[PDB]
Amino acid sequence: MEELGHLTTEKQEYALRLATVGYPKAGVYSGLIGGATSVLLSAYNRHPLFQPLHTVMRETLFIGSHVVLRELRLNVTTQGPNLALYQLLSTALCSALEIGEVLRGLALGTESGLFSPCYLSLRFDLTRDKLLSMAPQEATLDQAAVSNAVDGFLGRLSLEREDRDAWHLPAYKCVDRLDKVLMIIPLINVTFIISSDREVRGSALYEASTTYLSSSLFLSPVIMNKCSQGAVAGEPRQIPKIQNFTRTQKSCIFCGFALLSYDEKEGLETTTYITSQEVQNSILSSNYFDFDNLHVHYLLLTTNGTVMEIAGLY
Amino acid sequence: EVKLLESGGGLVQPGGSLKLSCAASGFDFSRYWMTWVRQAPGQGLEWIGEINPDSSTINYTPSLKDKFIISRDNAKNTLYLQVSKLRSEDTALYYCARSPYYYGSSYDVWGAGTAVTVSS
Amino acid sequence: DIVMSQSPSSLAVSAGEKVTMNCKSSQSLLNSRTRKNYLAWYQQKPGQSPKLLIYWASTRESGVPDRFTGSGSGTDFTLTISSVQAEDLAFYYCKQSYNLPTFGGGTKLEIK
Repeated sequence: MEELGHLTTEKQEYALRLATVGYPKAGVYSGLIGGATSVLLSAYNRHPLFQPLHTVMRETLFIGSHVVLRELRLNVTTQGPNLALYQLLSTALCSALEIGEVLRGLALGTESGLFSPCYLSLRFDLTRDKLLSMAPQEATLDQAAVSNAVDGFLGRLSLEREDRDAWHLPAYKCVDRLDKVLMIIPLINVTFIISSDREVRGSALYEASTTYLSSSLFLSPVIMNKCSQGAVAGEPRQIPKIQNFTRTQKSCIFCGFALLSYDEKEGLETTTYITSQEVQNSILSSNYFDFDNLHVHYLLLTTNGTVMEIAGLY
Repeated sequence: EVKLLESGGGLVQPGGSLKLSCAASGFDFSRYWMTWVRQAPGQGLEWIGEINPDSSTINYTPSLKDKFIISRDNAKNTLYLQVSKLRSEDTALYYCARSPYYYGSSYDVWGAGTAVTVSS
Repeated sequence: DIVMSQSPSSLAVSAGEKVTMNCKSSQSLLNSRTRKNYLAWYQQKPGQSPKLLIYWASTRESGVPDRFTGSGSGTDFTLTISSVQAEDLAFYYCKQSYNLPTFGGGTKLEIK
């Protein structure tokens, strides 16, 4: 069951159609989320990074998204880690080019609008003013449809309707201002609440070296999923920049961490999760790290409970 | 409307300083990256620098150390540019251009222009 | 140190013919993780402040007419005016927002 993602893709959907047709009401076997996550985690280790989800994986992930979505509508669930692992990998699969394929799919009416991993992601920073610019350049969409594609995408990505986006995390009880949260990153034993306000009861604070869109962003870790009695008072700790770094890393450093990459004028643009060796080598060796930009910054969210900024390579 | 408007041009002696100003209305002068762009007499446009909303980061064109000092004041709804050590080639106009967020770091609204001249 | 080029300098039109102008960069202006192609095309009428026509090399700003269909990606970029008229005699500058911004040379449209 846990090693479900190591089967053939023909027998991956057939073992996930048998789960939904054989366990229709939630709660009787909540261990099916171990199978729905391991299909996602085995489709993320072999996906070309930041590319739109193609039509073969989008059918496989839509089958095993209903078994997760039957369990977010409840209140108490056994699967806490496996449920939050589906959210972080869906955040890593919802990049700036991924939403560019969904807003095409809702405009033309094709099968790209039935399912996308952005509907279950923990990206709270998506607003109307950003999604009007994330439309694809090649599909020349008229302005009457791209206003209806953003309105339809923002309706499925609602924050309060049918409790589908949040409130099941243990770290969601910490934050007081729920309107100013940008993104939540649930790593193992640490859950980073990336917000735009200091009123987040956590373990420490990290104010970024530059500004975000309007006000500067704060990264508050919640170590071992436990709030504090109050918000952290005093100065916010600085993000230590890393100037010297090696690109050809033979061992498995970085695997477990996160490598969120935001932009000052355009907002946050790409969150990635470093699950194993094949994802780490596909970050360092490709053209992802581009330091000739002016407003793009790369943050490394360690699972130790600290943040680092990548600012140089040999 | 928006109507960015500068003031503080004229004829300046060479080898000094000047504090040009900007003035905005009709929109929120805070939460906006404002820039400065100068022309030349009948030549192509040149970029000078920019400043974020809370005055935390300031970029510049490749130049000397303190040739340009950009500093905004959100209470007066003004934006100041201070050109120091005026050479004989700084005669220009000076545009106060606002750069919005989800644009391609381009300049939406441009001001009028203030003729700076440096000579005898 | 991104330096922009433009050709030709003095492009003369007649009232109605389709014309183009190239803005060939020196370095690639392509954001690798969102595919945005940082660029902006500006028009300066003689005796006015510039105007913003295109940004991100294809997305035309609102209020600009439908005759300014500019595109191109990676290093070379073009701007294609569909049917020019006497209300378009102006310079045309291309900017880049990848590095510290650098305007282009400038092409002007002289009616014959």
